[PDB]
Amino acid sequence: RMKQLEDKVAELLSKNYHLENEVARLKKLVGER
Amino acid sequence: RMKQLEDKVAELLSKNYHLENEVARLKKLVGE
Repeated sequence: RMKQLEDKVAELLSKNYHLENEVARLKKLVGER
Repeated sequence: RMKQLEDKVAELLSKNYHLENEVARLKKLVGE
């Protein structure tokens, strides 16, 4: 279960980084928009 | 160490939800 928890943290950091990248992308669209 | 990893998941999933909600709002502003 420890390795499961570890993998879930890896997974969530990656998802959050993706979402941060999206927020940045959309903020960029807002500017030019 | 179990507790540490559990609390990290709680923390990151909360953050995830905040970020998802911000993306949702921005997408509606821009038209996605």
